[PDB]
Amino acid sequence: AYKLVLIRHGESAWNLENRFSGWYDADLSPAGHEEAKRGGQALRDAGYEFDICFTSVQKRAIRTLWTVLDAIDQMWLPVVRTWRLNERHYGGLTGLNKAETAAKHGEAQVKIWRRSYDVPPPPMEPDHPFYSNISKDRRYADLTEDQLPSCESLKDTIARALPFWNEEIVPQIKEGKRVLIAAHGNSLRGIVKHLEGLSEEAIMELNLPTGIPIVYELDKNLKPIKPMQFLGD
Amino acid sequence: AAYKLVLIRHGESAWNLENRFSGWYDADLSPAGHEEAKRGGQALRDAGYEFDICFTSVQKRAIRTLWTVLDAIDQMWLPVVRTWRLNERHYGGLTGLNKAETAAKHGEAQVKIWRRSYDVPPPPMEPDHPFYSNISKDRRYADLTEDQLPSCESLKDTIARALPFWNEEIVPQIKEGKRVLIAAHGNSLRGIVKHLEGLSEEAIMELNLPTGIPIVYELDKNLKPIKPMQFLGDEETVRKAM
Ligand SMILES: O=C(O)c1ccc(-c2ccc(Cl)cc2O)cc1NS(=O)(=O)c1ccc(-c2ccccc2)cc1
Ligand SMILES: [Cl-]
Repeated sequence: AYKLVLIRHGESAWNLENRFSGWYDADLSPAGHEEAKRGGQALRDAGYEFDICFTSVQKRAIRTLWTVLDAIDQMWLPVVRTWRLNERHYGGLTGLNKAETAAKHGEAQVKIWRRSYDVPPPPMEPDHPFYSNISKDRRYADLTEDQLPSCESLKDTIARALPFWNEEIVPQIKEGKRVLIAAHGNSLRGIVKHLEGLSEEAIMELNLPTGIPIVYELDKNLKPIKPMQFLGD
Repeated sequence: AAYKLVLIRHGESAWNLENRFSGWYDADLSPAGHEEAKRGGQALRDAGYEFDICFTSVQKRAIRTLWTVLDAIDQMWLPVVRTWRLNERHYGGLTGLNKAETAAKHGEAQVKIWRRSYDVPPPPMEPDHPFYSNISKDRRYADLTEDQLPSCESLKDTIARALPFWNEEIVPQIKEGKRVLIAAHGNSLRGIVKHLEGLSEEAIMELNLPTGIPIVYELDKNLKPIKPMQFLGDEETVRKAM
């Protein structure tokens, strides 16, 4: 009866979670920090122990993990970071609020992007103010040309998260290590879709809560034995 | 030089405020020790330092110092490796005692022996010690062999178990070109410095690394220092550390 815990980070600075924060390395707001604090509170109240932690290379998820480890007195745990758990790359939309997105591209196209599993936003181009900030960031210097996205469909995001799940996380779960994953809405979507065998439409309707420990109980073949559970009140 | 290595010793802990022996007890930083780490991280940020991998102990006063530095230099994304081999010296039965309790129980002559000696350990931490289960039964040491888990350590013991991690895990990374940052403790960092500089027992026992201060080594391809250690900081802070 393996136990797996996911946590999605909370609010980022400057309202960037409502501005397609994407691969821009926005920090948590103080409220998002408090969210992570309460999630860690909940994990420690329930007496949870972990053996290894996985997170992205984005500081809002890393800081969520740090806050949780602090609260549960497990800062000594091994931590593994990977770009494959990063948030979806929103291309040229990154940093724009909803009104600006609709102004620039029109409501028809925005609705198409919102409802599509496999259509990416426009690429982030050199005139985008985040272009060099993300694409030339040292943390991605080992990625090959086709690994570093200029934009991602949801299909793309899940396609680059799942090799990490299969290759690095699954072997740990199968050895009995109690895994904690602190990551982002869409990378965690990829994991949940793989675990529950959800359809494209279903995963696109799934909106995981933030700051809340999400608990899975898996059988020998890593199939959930019951619906995902939340920790708290 | 071919390579650059940076060390940082954590600052004041909650038990330092109580003048208690921590050793392997997992005391957190005091607010002032946290502020020390922030200033060291700021010094690394001002100097434009970049790292590729970080090593630390399994003790939160060192881990939190690393976290604080990584935050300051905006390199929170770096790989981090934790190891018990970088832990503070294990003070055995003295763990949890303060200065007065130690002097009262053991006397001046014995305490001077322990202070001055390279290879005489303090008394062992026995099963009835108040922190025995808290430390020796902590699941973070579950994979240590029976001989690896200390009941007490002389400085020679501490250095003897830190240096295998240096040789087997850190040296290969440096020679692979990785820019290493080590955030650890006075006595485990003493082990590294003694090896790097070929210092005597006498010399390493007289070395007190400053806390919260980035310590910079410029190393040739054989990991031999090309010059004495450098301290990073403003004129004032670097002068206090001489
Ligand atoms: O100064 C400290 O309190 C001290 C505290 C801890 C240690 C110490 C202990 C164990 C280890 Cl493994 C490492 C250490 O560094 C050394 C100290 N300094 S001392 O020069 O040796 C000294 C120790 C006792 C006394 C004394 C005793 C009884 C009645 C009156 C006076 C006077 C001087
Ligand atoms: Cl970490």
